[PDB]
Amino acid sequence: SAGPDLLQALNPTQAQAADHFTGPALVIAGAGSGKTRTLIYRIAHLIGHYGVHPGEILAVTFTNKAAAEMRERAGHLVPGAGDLWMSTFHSAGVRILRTYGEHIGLRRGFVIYDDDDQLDIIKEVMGSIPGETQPRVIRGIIDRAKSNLWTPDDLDRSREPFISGLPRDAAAEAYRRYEVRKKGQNAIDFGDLITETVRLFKEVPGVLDKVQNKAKFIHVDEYQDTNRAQYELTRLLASRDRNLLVVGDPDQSIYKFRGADIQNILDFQKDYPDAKVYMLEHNYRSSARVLEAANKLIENNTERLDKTLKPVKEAGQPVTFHRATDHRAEGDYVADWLTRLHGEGRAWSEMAILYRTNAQSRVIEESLRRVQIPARIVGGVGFYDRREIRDILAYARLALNPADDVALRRIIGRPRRGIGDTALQKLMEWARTHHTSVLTACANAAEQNILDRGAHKATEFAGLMEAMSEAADNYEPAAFLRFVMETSGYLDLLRQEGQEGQVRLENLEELVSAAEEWSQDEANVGGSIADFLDDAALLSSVDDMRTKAENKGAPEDAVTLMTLHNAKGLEFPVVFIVGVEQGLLPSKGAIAEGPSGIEEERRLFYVGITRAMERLLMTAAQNRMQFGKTNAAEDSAFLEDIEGLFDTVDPYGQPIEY
Amino acid sequence: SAGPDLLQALNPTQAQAADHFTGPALVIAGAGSGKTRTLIYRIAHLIGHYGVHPGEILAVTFTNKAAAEMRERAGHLVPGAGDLWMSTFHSAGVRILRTYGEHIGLRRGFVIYDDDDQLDIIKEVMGSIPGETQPRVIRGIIDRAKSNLWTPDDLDRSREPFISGLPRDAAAEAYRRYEVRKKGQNAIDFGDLITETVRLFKEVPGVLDKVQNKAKFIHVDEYQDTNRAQYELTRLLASRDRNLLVVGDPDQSIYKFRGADIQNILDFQKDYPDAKVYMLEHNYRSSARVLEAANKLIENNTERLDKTLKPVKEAGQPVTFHRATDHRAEGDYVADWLTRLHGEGRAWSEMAILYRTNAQSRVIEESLRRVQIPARIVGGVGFYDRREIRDILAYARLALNPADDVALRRIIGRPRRGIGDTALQKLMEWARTHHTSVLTACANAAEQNILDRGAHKATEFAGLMEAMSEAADNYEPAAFLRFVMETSGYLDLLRQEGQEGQVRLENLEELVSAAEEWSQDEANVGGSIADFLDDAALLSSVDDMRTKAENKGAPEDAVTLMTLHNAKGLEFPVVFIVGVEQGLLPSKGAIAEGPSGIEEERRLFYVGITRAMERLLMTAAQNRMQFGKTNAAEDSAFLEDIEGLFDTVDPYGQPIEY
DNA sequence: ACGACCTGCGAGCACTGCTTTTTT
DNA sequence: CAGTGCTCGCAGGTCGTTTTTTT
Ligand SMILES: Nc1ncnc2c1ncn2[C@@H]1O[C@H](COP(=O)(O)OP(=O)(O)NP(=O)(O)O)[C@@H](O)[C@H]1O
Ligand SMILES: Nc1ncnc2c1ncn2[C@@H]1O[C@H](COP(=O)(O)OP(=O)(O)NP(=O)(O)O)[C@@H](O)[C@H]1O
Ligand SMILES: [Mg+2]
Ligand SMILES: [Mg+2]
Ligand code: NA
Ligand code: NA
Repeated sequence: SAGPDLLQALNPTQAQAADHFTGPALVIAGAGSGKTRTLIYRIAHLIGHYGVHPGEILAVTFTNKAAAEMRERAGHLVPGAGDLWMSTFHSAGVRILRTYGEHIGLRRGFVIYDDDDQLDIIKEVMGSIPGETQPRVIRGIIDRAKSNLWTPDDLDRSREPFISGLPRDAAAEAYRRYEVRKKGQNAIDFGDLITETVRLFKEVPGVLDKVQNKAKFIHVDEYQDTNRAQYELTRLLASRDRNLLVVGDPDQSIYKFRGADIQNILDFQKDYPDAKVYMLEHNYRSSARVLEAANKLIENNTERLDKTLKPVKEAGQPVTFHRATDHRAEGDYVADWLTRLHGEGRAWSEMAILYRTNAQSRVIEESLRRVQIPARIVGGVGFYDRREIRDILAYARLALNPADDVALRRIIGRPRRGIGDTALQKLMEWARTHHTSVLTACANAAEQNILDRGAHKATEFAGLMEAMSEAADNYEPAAFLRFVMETSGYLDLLRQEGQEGQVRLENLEELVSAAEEWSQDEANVGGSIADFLDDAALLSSVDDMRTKAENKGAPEDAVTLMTLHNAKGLEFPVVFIVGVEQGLLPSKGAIAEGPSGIEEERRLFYVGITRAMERLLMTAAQNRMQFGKTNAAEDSAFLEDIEGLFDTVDPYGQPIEY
Repeated sequence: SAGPDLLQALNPTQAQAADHFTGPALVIAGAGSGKTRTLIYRIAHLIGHYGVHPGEILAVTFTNKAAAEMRERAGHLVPGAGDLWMSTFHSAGVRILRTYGEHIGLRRGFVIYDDDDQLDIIKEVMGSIPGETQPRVIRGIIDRAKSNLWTPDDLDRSREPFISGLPRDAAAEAYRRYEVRKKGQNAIDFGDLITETVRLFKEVPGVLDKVQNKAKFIHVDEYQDTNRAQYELTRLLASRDRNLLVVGDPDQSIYKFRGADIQNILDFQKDYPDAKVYMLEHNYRSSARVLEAANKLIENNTERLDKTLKPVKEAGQPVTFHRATDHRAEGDYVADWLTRLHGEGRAWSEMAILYRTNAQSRVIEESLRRVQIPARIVGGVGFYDRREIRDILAYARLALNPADDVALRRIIGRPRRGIGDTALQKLMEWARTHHTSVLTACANAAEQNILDRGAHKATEFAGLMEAMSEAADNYEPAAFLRFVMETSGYLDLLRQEGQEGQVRLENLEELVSAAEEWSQDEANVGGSIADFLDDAALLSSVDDMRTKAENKGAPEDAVTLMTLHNAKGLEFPVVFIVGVEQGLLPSKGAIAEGPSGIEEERRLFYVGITRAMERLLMTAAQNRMQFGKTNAAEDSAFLEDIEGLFDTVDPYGQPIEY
């Protein structure tokens, strides 16, 4: 449509980035400087002005929510936004592998494991190894290796003779045996979503070429929190036409603990020596006051690229800090002030509370509840992570794929029905010699070489299952989930122990209703049940299917509660950062890691601060409760860093020193 | 109504007996001589001629069937038969005790034990005693003692130092402890029906006097097979007005094995020296031929009152014997011959088959079934004795009487439901210290001493029971038995194991239909369900509630199959006596007792023979199978006794001597 | 606080012997 | 046929570890 007018909506530098077009380009700019805004315009300009087809554009965001929100804002500038490919790296790996996984041994209908699934496999494999040792420790090494794009052999030659507390080679062994067992189940994990796609593109160059036709102009936001495997994925993708534009801010890199590699963004002009580089200097988000506090804070980190971050707004309402006697007084001080400011005109949805750890939510929730301030909890106890839901989702996995063993393992027991704690072991070894088909072991229980005591109990389960499978061979997702819930015998259990079980079956109802809202959605026209489970498996804390599911019964236009980490990318007129304490911000872990630990936490704190547009209120306590015990608390060292740049305050409005 | 005409319907001697009136009278006559006929006429004559009120007459028969049949025949002769009191001794014991048992500590709603109930009590009591030994051996000593009218102390002074194989004093102890336990349950047994009534009449002379107004003219049939307890009951009853007429034949005394005392009848005039004695000399039942065989047979017994038994009919068809190679050939020979005679004109219901033991019925049944000759089995597997029935009747006992422990014990685990085997025990001692009520223990399980690990299971049973008790507090027996069968969970068990279970639930349906037919009867107008259980408890082999229930689906006008014992009193134009073998008739038991054993068996055989009116066919085998093995068979010694008086015969018509 | 471990109870399934003398 | 013995399934209890952050 000739595009949106750049120089109308952007400053000249933003506008020249948005006008970039072909070849590698790197956009590097401090917080609140309009990196994401420039991205949105760039996408509309490629289409409007350079006549790029939407179905040739890929934009990779940190969360699907962030991608939905970009897409929409792009539709306001230019037609055809519906056709843009926009998602996380992991969501793209699903889409690529679902389409092309058969070129590298992934049979169609492969299953995507969750963390509980990974432990079934681990416990199963670790027995014979020189590895006491907790299955989850092993799981942590494997995830991290995959983020690093390491094979087991690679891990054998890794730097440290000890990983967590394990011998390097025992760890590699574990990983290696987990790998065989996981492939024997036609299954893959979260990190495989990235590593397998990379393997696909290297092994099958004609496949890379086909995908490059849809990913001809590549955009990647949050490039600072990219890992080696995502790095390598992006390289392969761009390798042909080299239309790669990345955007990020090294001061806001807060995922090293999980694999993020800040050198991806700092080496970009080395890896693409023909890149254009655009640097935004002006923050548009924040009051000049919160900004000065931000800049003086981040100047304490060392080895950082010094970049200009200059204010455009005036120095607004001053920044404040409050130390409460108690975390409970913190509670009340937050809860009280929400009102005052509401009373003065700011809507609930323009205010947020940020905390270092999810444990700190509980007290805050109750403090707003008491005063009935509506609350919206992001990233709390995940709804697709509850036992009830995964149990039903397991029944669903097993129905589509009768050869899925870890699914069986999880629900053969619940409800109880002649579960062979002894018997299952026997069906398990029986299956391996015959071949790993465990569900078939149950059907062949009465007829073949048998397990004596409860042969029939197996058969009945085999028949219960085929009825589900026949009900999945066609017959609708939301109602198929009713089929499973009813006939499995799951509901009548929860009703007969319906005390906390009513709480549990109340959630099972939501599942059907989610499966329903999803079915009746725009993008899911003719969507399979497999498709539903795919989406449910890939949700971020900030995604709709999660926030709605978990805040059901809450109004929108509520106060938002989340971690400092989930705040990445967002912005609010009013921000409360709570628990600014040595031991929390920075965490004890980061303290124990030395300067490089502290520097990560400082970035985290810097993110928190630069979330606020009009007012920032930080608080701390002198005492706080851990799991059952109360200990004295100290201010964060980070407050020392920004002394002189905020006012200390008592429960009421006014001045205190410190 | 002026009565029936005696001299029209009876010979002069019979008529003068039928005309007796006041004071003791003894009628003593051989088989087929019209003792029972005279009794029937005498009853009508007391009413018609002497103006005795029916409600003043008592006639004690050996079975309720025999009493129904007398009553009816009396109704043809005189109005007011409906009001006569006619029954067995044991049935009269129930009526007397139900009315007056509270005068001797029997609280209303006392329960009548069956043989399974007795064993519950036995096993419970014999633990501590110098008694290995089977609970049923003890049970047999107790029953015998009661028939003798012995107390435990009496048994301590009894003749033999060994009873069965027990020391005399351990047996008396057993009996003595059984007694306490049985009374602690407000319960009584079958023999108590006679001994407690006797105790009632001795302890409470005003009660005897009230009953004597209904039993003013007493009649007793089969007086030869009365035991001492019955002997003493009759004496008490007659002690005031002394209008006692007894009828019997010592040649047909066949119950010594159970207590019968032949001296009751032989001493009647020592006991009533002012008695009149009537003796019938003429048999009216039998062909002169079967009669000569009977007489020559009985003449072998010694020390018997030698009385005239002269024929009135002509020497009809000759009596025959057949030896068959097999019991199977016996089967076929009986089966084949039933038809011949059927073909010649005899109806099925004019023919019967008599065997020493109930085991012999199986082969016979099948032989008639093969040739589809309709069969009616008397005294086979008792219908009110099957497990399913006593289970439901136990539920019913418990509903009426929540304090019945034996009932509880039997069904607390039918169906299963936290049948605390260990819990029961813990439930049992709980109740002992607090007090007998075991059902309360189950209700008090959540509360109090806390029978744990399944507390609720007990409570739910206590609740299931109150619902039955509430449903027995009012409502209909036939539909209350539905209530029990449904809600107990009994039916859905038998349906879920409905294989031989369908055979078992088919029977449960008959129960409701019996319960119903009984309700809709003439005498049970406004009948309690307690009343129903009373009647079911007191059936003889020959009684309607039993034969109908056990031959359901069979036509009437069928061939009758029963033991020689159950033939007492009856008559048939055609009689087959099978298995006339040494070891059977006489039994090994009788053989081992010496001449007094042989003499009892000879009486038994004499009864069999004098059942036949027109034709008697006896058979024996050379081989026979017991339970597994097959052994050689030998003719009965009794055939030697009657040689010259029957024809030996081939499977066809005529002679094969031997 | 959370599951991953233990003690003990219920019950189903099999192994094993006189069932058969007669029954109010 | 029943009375008895062996082994298996499942609950109601106990204990130590929880989280640092999460695509
Ligand atoms: N040229 C501009 N004119 C007006 N508002 C702007 C301009 N550039 C950025 N903004 C606003 O500044 C705020 C932050 O922009 P955003 O594009 O979210 O910055 P970012 O660099 O992408 N923020 P962060 O991801 O947290 O480092 C938004 O509310 C934008 O609307
Ligand atoms: N005076 C009679 N006239 C005709 N038939 C008679 C006469 N007396 C007896 N009977 C018949 O003979 C058969 C036997 O009579 P019953 O009154 O049954 O004898 P009982 O002495 O009571 N028999 P039992 O009990 O087996 O020793 C019946 O069929 C009677 O009808
Ligand atoms: Mg941004
Ligand atoms: Mg008679
Ligand atoms: Na595209
Ligand atoms: Na009477």
